[PDB]
Amino acid sequence: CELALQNPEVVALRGGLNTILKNVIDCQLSRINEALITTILHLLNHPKTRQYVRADVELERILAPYTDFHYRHSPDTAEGQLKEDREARFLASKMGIIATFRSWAGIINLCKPGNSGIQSLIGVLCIPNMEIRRGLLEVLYDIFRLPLPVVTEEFIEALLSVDPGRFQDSWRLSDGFVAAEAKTILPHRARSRPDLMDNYLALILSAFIRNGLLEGLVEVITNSDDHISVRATILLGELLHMANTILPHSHSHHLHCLPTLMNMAASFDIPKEKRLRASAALNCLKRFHEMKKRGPKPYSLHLDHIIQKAIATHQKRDQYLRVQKDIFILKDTEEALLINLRDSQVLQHKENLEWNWNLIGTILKWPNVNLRNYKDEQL
Amino acid sequence: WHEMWHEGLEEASRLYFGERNVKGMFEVLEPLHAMMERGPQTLKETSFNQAYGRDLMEAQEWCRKYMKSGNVKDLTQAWDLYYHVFRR
Repeated sequence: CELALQNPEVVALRGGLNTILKNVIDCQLSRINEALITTILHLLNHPKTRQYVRADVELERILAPYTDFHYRHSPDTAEGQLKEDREARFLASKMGIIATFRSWAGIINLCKPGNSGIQSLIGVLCIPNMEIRRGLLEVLYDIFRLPLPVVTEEFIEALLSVDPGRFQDSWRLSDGFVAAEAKTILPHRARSRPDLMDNYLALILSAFIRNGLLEGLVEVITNSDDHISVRATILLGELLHMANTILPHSHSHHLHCLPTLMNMAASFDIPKEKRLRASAALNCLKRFHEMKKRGPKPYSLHLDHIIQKAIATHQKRDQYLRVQKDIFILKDTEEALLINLRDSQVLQHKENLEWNWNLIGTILKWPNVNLRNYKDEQL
Repeated sequence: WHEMWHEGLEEASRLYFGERNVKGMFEVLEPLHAMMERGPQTLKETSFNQAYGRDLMEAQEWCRKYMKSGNVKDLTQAWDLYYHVFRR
């Protein structure tokens, strides 16, 4: 009764806005579009899917202002029951082009409507939105490819990761290639959640039947370990803050679950860190982030001095009850003095250096039977 | 290794862009394609593997997408990779 007369009035208003130019009737067309969006939010059951097709056909001409399309995109996110699942190609070549050109136009109303449409497409379903995800892959990659000169490019990169919750067979062409690029340029708290989400998605893909679509990301887990450690192998460069942010995110990803490094990637990551620590003094400073995960006391001494290192190790405790801790610190200081004597005995008396290098014989057998490595962590 | 790719790109680009080369460009590139079968052995050869050895074998597939018709979009990604590694 009333809905059949309200849908025909909205269709007549859309036809009058399409027949208009509309230079001087832009505000009236925007008010009519807002009234039609309010009538669609009040009732979205009359009379068929032809009104949604007419609104999708009229949405390409309403993006001229482009403030008139921001109110029409809100109506498509509220009446999206089965229109996106039936006719997805009618707006895939327009919504992605409006979302990709929103960064070049510099409109907040066009940027909020594309994000709202992406959220409404991600919250409804994921298997039926494969064509909309494939059509909007360029708009999702342009935010990660142009984040240097744009300030709003880092906002869409965080929202595109929430849409790929499953990420089984959505795109599989540029999903893992752009996920490791934004994490190496963002902050620590901004890349700690994304690397953990990518590791959880890789573990969910390995646990499911789609194990072949995530088995080739180990090199993607290697370059993030190579941008701070193996980056100074050929030429030394800094990028010191970027290396410190890449080492902390990698340490958080290794201490979160550790289901990817064990056991074919942790032995290659420990050998690369050992080769970087034995190469020069610039690449050997990344071990403190390796020490801050389980035995964290790297800020005790700022490389000054050898006599103050024992005082820093003694002040590293609380120290309310440090009876055994004082003897452990004295044993660690004596071991450091023996290592200093072995370093000063270069290079005709290197038996003590070989004794310090082979000092993990009984410690490897004691930790495999009793699981007690307090003295090894102190050394 | 990385010294010869400079003139290897500077010849193979500028012949195709200026002097209308079709089959001689593959003749210029084929000593460079007949080099990476020995494999890395040392630390510098491993640094070349972790620094550039991901797109050199793959770009030949783009050449395999060029030999059937001669499209533009099936080759300009290889030009993007070449122009990216040239500055690096």
